[PDB]
Amino acid sequence: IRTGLTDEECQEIHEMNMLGMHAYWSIGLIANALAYAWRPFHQGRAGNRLEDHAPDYVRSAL
Amino acid sequence: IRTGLTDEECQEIHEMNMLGMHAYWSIGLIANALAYAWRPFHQGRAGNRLEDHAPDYVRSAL
Amino acid sequence: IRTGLTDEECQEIHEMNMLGMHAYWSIGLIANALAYAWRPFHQGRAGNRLEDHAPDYVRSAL
Amino acid sequence: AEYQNVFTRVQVRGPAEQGLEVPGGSWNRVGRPRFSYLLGKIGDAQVGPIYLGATGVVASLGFLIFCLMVGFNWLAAVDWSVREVFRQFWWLAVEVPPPEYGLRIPPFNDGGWFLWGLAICSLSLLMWWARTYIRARALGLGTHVAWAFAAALWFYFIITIIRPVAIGSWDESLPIGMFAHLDWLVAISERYGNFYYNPFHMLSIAFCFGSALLFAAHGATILATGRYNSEREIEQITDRGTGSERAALFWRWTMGFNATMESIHRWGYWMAILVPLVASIGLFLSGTVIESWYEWGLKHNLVPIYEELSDPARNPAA
Amino acid sequence: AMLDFERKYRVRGGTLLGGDLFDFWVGPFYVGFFGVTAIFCAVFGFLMIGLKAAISETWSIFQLVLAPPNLENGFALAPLDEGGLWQIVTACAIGAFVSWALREVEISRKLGIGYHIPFAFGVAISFFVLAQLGRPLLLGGWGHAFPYGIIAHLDWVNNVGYQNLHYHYHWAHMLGCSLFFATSFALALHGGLILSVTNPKKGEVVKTAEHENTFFRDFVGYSIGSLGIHRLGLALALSTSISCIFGILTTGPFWSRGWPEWWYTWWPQIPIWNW
Amino acid sequence: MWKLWKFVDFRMTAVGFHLFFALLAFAVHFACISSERFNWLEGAPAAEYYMDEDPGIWKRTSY
Amino acid sequence: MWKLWKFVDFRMTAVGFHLFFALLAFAVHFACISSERFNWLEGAPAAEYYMDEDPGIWKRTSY
Amino acid sequence: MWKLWKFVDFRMTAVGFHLFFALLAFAVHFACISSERFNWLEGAPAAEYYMDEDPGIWKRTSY
Amino acid sequence: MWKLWKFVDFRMTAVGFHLFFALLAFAVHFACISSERFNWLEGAPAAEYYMDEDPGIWKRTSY
Amino acid sequence: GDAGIVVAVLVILAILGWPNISSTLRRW
Amino acid sequence: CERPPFEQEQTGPRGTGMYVLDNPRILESRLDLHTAPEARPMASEDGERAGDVHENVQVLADLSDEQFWRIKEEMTDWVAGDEGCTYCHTDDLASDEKYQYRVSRDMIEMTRYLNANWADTHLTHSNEAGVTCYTCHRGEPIPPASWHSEEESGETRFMTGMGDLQLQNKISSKTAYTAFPRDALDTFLVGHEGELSIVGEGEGGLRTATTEGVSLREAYEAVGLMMHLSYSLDAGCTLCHNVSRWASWEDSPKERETAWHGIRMARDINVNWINPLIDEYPEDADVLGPTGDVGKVSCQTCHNKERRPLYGEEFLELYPELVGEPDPDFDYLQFGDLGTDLLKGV
Ligand code: A1LZM
Ligand code: A1LZM
Ligand code: A1LZM
Ligand code: A1LZM
Ligand code: A1LZM
Ligand SMILES: C/C=C1/c2cc3[nH]c4c(c3C)C(=O)[C@H](C(=O)OC)c4c3nc(cc4[nH]c(cc(n2)[C@@H]1C)c(C(C)=O)c4C)[C@@H](C)[C@@H]3CCC(=O)OC/C=C(/C)CCC[C@H](C)CC/C=C(\C)CCCC(C)C
Ligand code: HEC
Ligand code: HEC
Ligand SMILES: [Fe+3]
Repeated sequence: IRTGLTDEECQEIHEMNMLGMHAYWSIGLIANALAYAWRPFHQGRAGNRLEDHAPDYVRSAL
Repeated sequence: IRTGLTDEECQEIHEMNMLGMHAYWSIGLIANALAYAWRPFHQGRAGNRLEDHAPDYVRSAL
Repeated sequence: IRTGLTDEECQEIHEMNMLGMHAYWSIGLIANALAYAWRPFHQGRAGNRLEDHAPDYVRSAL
Repeated sequence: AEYQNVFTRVQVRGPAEQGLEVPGGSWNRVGRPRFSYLLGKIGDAQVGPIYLGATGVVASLGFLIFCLMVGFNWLAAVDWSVREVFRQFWWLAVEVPPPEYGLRIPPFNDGGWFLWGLAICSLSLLMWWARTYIRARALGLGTHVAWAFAAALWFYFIITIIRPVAIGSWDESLPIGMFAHLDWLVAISERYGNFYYNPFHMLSIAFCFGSALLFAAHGATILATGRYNSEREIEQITDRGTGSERAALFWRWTMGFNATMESIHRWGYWMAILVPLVASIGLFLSGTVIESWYEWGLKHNLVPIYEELSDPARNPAA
Repeated sequence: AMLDFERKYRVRGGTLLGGDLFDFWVGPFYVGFFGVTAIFCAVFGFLMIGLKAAISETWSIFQLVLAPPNLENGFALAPLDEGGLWQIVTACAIGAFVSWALREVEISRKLGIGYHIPFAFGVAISFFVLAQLGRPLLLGGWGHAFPYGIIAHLDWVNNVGYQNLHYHYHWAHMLGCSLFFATSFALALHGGLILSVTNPKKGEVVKTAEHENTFFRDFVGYSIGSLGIHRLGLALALSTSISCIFGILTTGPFWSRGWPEWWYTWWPQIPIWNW
Repeated sequence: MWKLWKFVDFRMTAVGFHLFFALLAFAVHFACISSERFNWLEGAPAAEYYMDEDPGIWKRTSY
Repeated sequence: MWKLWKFVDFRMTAVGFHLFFALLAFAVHFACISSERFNWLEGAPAAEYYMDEDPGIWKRTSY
Repeated sequence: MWKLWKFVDFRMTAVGFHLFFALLAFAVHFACISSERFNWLEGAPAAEYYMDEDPGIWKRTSY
Repeated sequence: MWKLWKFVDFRMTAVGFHLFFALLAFAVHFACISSERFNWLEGAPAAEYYMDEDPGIWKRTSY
Repeated sequence: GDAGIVVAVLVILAILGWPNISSTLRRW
Repeated sequence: CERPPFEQEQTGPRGTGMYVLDNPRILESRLDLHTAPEARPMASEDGERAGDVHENVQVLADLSDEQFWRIKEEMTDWVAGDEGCTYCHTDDLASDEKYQYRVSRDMIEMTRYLNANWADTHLTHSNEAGVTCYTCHRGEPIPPASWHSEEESGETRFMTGMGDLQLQNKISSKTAYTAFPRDALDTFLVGHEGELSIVGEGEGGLRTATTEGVSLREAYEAVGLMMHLSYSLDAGCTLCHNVSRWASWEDSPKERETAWHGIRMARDINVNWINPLIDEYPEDADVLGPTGDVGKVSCQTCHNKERRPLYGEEFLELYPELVGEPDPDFDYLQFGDLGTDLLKGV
């Protein structure tokens, strides 16, 4: 059903919404880029399990 | 039952609906293509279980 | 009892309903064809249990 | 005897009331209102219409998905025999991950299905809570029902997620099974001392026994004062009548103190929603702060000490 | 010390037993002869609880218990140091609960209201009586009844439940736990509904019975109504007390094996799925 | 069936069909997951990888 | 189907699709985590790391 | 039986039949999965694979 | 999508996104915690510390 | 490596999707 | 449905609820199952040794001929069932062609070991009972309450599939028909790493920084084993506990202590006597369990829903030939508690 908002009110809400969604989107994208450069989220074919690459004395939660 | 929405209101709703549906659909297709290129979702007749292809020392959760 | 919809409203509902059901039907048929070519859903008389065909060092969880 | 206000001997039917106008109500209210005469014996005969809201529909769908995940797991557990599912209906469960994963989401059949269903069920319960809130708000009501559900859901999230996370193991979470979640009760209480010695267990049982007490007493009070239209409690709150006066005076002459028509509902609301809240507190402290409620209550002079047994059992492991 | 409207109802009569001698009020409390006897039984029972605290040197509400006699004692009067104090307090508690319910009958008569409240209290009293008499009669002695300790009767509940291995699986326990949970659930729903109707957001008017009916119709498809919610609540709490009666009277007397084994005995063998 | 919406509510039909097909898509994906042959997440080999011939479906093969 | 909003409440449809897609995103992500091959959180190796030939998906490979 | 809708609600009948048939399709597909012969998810062999003659259905075969 | 607030309540949409994103931030942070590779609180090593070359994500590496 | 491409793409998407830049494509 | 009266045994302080109710009618109905056969008259120790008048006699070599024949007839009455002498014997009575012959040789050794070493701590708690062949077998080749590993611990696990109960959530007498872990018998009565002391202790009842307990799953497994114990002895938890304080041995009835030894004894029986029999069995024997395992001994194997096997009938003096010499290095703490010295092979 209709919300009763005018065109001006809808446009104001949309400007604020675009600001919020896109600021959060860019900050989250930069955050995920930083975390991905820290440790890439997705393993290669070799994987990134410690048991498969680290020595035996390196404990892994498996 | 009738929602009471006019043809123009239904058309602007449908414009937004097509935008959201098809934008999400294309983003998801790109995301699934990326995840598929990372690791194809569907195994071959040989499968993609580590036990069938990796050496014995490669631990498999399966 | 009667939903109160006129012939035109029922006809346009049925246009959309035909579109939705048949688009889903065709997409599902294509998806099932792809999955069937990947792995036929129905076994032959020999079956498709790994234990009956695999060289028995292949782990079958069945 | 006098009419006991237990059953409505003579039911009257008006036109099926679709409901008071709410935003989206004309479309989202679904189902031709059906009148159950059996339900009319106790309360309102009308069944439906139900609001087909987004939160309600998707919460019900997620509940169905969760139930079907549980049923498919039970089937695959009994070799897809519905006969064996029903034979072992109470025993069968979607088991939680074992401790060796800790907080890891394991493979489906090593407790991963449990975590999957936990996500689905938790999201569905949150959507149902949102439906509770929004259905109250659409009618210009307080969200007290939503917050009672929030207390119950807070306890549920403590049982299933928050406290397993704080302990650091998913095996502390509640298995999805009839007998399995009772076995979880036993395992939690005995692993962590004894919940009979858990004072938040004591208080939650006090509030559950007192929910029964208050709600027996309040239903009895309302049925006793229904001679004076006390069951129409909203009117008795805004326009205090002799039924509310008589209820208050009964309880004042009995206990020395009474409630009002509104404050008895405050009492019952808080007594009920305190069960899951202090329940969550006690369960969370079990395994995070408290290792044994028996030893803890021994330190606090809470646990009774009984007569020393003649010839006690001596631990052979010293 | 008296409600704004209280004096308007404070009339003589309505006594079951007591006439006008005990028909008065002390402060807020109506007394009646059953109030006199309830105070007698309550204070004497608490003095016997204190006597057990003295003889057991247990001056802790949590550690103090009046336990029933030993099982070998049977139905015999026990020494006060060997369960006799529990027997005295059992008589005192039965008398105090019955006197309290009868005083509530008197108050209900005086107010012209139905006797539903003393009836529901009498359902709870019936649980207590059948637990402290029916279980001894079934099992052959006062020692099978639960003791009088704040924490120690919890230990008795623990041990009697674990006598049947896994007490959760008891059918009466399953039904009664469902009924207690449904009672707290329905009390939460009902208090929340009434408060939601009478306490909407600030600036909103008080809603009506139509509002609460359409709230639960929109919410769960069914609204039980003003009368229905109180009838269902009395029914839920009463039925949970009857379930408690059945549970305490069946665990041991009517099943000495595990309740898991009780469930295994019939449910898996139901012929519609036992093949 | 265009007249069905004169007697059958398209609201409930469409909503219930979407809800049921979500539930059924989950059910069918569960059935595939529970199958060793069809669980793509497990990634087990197909028996056809080891058969020397086409099993068929109606092929009426013999041992 | 721009006329669907003459008969289906778009607010319900959009909000319910968002809710169900939150639920389905959790379901699918949890399904991937529950898979060894697709658990990026655990980071197991792919069998393609140890295969000398491309397994394919529809490729009619044989042992 | 076109007059059945003079006395029997067609919406109730159609909704109930669709609901029961959803449950019945689930139940019957479950019955097939329970059957070793008919469980395509497990894919067991047919006994006809090892038979040297047609078993029949009504055929008066003797051991 | 500025027309959406003609039909979808913005206040509830923004409140719901903020609540769901608090929920999801907790869930995703937990998902990192559950992974030893990504649990910064436990601080486990990365397997890349012991790899001779870059594992890649799509690198098509071979053992 | 591939992580470099992923990080660069995420940074580019954040730059393009920043409100000051993403709002330049606002059409009303 | 059950019914009063009951044989009651108050196992703890009054009013604590610590008592056991046993149905007299049920014990009467199980009287055939719970009573050993009438013993044969005592056989003289004077005479030629059985290892001298018989070719292939090794375990019973030190027995007199009359004692040998007495114990052979009793073993036939206790394990052979309706097969008689042919159950373990071919046409040649000195040939171990049948696995039952060699398994019964090891079983005589095990019964001698149990009567010599487990009598002081478990097998003579109330009466100088000990165990015979009939204590477990009850006249049958397979002890009715012998247990095998569940057909889920040995199956290949579909890790990413559906329907894995994790050895729980299924009907089993091994857990007294609870949904508790069904492999608890393997965990505790075969394995030694299992922890039965699952109740938290902490310090002051608190999860102190040094406090390490068991997981909730370990609590599940231990409570499942305890369900098995209660099922086997036809008593509740109160038989051996004030359930309010499971960790408190001082508050537990004496039957807990002997139960403790029974646990270890079962482990002993399973680790040193039952499992090493798998070599003697045929590879595809129908007697073997679904996991290809020999039936192990649990609490129920001797306690066939009875507090004391065979109504505590005394067999130590009655069958001296089933009582061996005490093991010089026997120690009930060397079965997975103070060490694993006496669990051979592990
Ligand atoms: C191990 C073990 C175990 C157990 C045990 C057991 C046994 C033996 C039994 C039981 C019971 C049960 N429970 Mg239980 N438990 C468990 C647990 C549980 C749970 C969970 C969660 O888990 C849950 C929820 C549950 C609950 C229940 C419910 C239902 C019930 C309770 C309630 C009653 O009863 O009270 C009832 C009670 C009543 C009624 C009471 C009445 C007063 C009176 C008049 C009044 C007056 C008084 C006075 C004092 C005055 C005051 C003054 C002022 C203050 C001034 N659970 C575990 C398992 N269990 C019972 C029965 O059965 O029922 C059915 C019995 O018997
Ligand atoms: C280790 C760790 C980690 C993390 C972590 C964290 C925390 C802690 C948090 C987070 C977040 C968040 N994220 Mg992340 N991550 C991660 C990953 C990820 C991923 C993947 C794939 O992997 C994704 C997609 C994400 C995403 C996100 C979002 C959704 C949010 C935000 C929002 C925004 O705006 O951003 C922004 C946004 C964004 C980033 C998105 C974008 C799209 C793109 C272009 C495309 C896609 C693709 C795809 C999907 C496929 C590929 C894969 C393959 C296999 C190759 N994350 C890791 C694993 N986190 C947050 C939240 O949730 O809040 C609520 C938080 O708190
Ligand atoms: C490992 C990992 C993984 C993944 C991952 C993830 C995450 C994390 C997520 C997701 C998603 C999603 N997806 Mg995916 N995936 C996967 C796979 C898949 C599949 C298969 C086939 O397999 C499908 C079909 C899907 C699909 C989807 C959608 C539906 C959603 C949305 C998005 C979109 O829109 O896109 C878009 C769309 C799309 C992509 C789709 C379309 C049609 C197509 C062309 C065709 C079809 C075909 C068929 C079915 C048959 C074949 C197979 C055989 C066997 C050969 N996914 C893997 C397994 N995810 C999301 C959600 O849920 O939301 C809510 C999320 O979060
Ligand atoms: C804008 C606008 C729009 C729309 C619209 C519309 C209209 C108008 C319509 C529609 C439809 C629709 N859809 Mg839709 N949509 C959208 C979307 C969507 C999506 C996304 C996410 O994107 C999705 C996924 C969707 C889906 C759908 C579906 C459900 C449907 C189709 C169905 C069919 O076709 O079938 C077809 C199909 C067929 C016939 C086949 C049958 C089978 C059955 C049962 C099965 C059974 C079985 C069983 C039970 C057993 C199983 C087995 C295992 C072993 C277990 N959407 C947008 C929003 N739409 C239709 C209907 O409903 O109907 C009634 C119509 O009309
Ligand atoms: C392995 C794996 C797999 C699968 C997979 C999946 C997933 C994941 C999913 C699915 C689906 C679906 N499907 Mg399928 N599949 C499978 C098979 C099948 C079958 C058989 C036969 O087998 C059927 C019949 C089906 C069907 C279907 C639908 C109903 C839907 C879609 C829709 C449409 O429309 O399409 C479309 C449709 C379609 C495709 C179909 C229709 C009729 C047709 C022409 C004809 C019929 C025939 C018959 C029954 C006879 C048999 C024979 C043999 C030799 C015995 N699916 C496999 C087993 N999925 C979806 C759903 O559910 O949604 C809700 C999803 O998600
Ligand atoms: C299905 C319905 C139910 C129901 C219904 C209902 N209960 C009512 C009424 C209605 C309608 C009343 O109308 C009445 C009232 O006035 O207050 C609202 C009342 C009441 N119940 C009370 C306690 C209550 N009730 C509980 C359960 C239900 N109550 C079920 C759920 C529970 C538990 C454990 O669940 C508790 C502790 C008091 C507050 C009050 C009685 C005062 C009294 O007896 O006076 C008498 C005054 C006194 C001081 C009594 C002292 C007597 C002896 C000598 C003192 C020693 C006590 C014992 C031996 C008991 C065992 C101790 C345990 C540790 C082992
Ligand atoms: C399995 C439980 C047995 C049953 C039943 C019977 N016998 Fe046996 N017998 C069995 C064993 C393992 C042994 C070897 C004893 C040893 O100390 O090593 C025997 C021994 C004999 C012998 C002596 C063998 C020889 O050297 O000749 C005889 C003669 C004999 N048994 C006879 C016998 C009879 C007559 C039985 C039925 C009444 C009988 N046995 C039962 C194992 C088992
Ligand atoms: C309990 C501790 C036992 C005592 C005492 C004796 N036996 Fe036993 N025996 C026991 C078990 C648990 C099993 C395994 C049963 C199974 O499920 O496989 C056995 C097995 C045997 C067998 C072989 C049974 C068969 O496969 O046919 C024999 C022949 C046997 N036992 C003989 C035997 C004799 C002669 C004993 C007394 C000297 C004896 N057993 C004691 C458990 C126990
Ligand atoms: Fe009320």
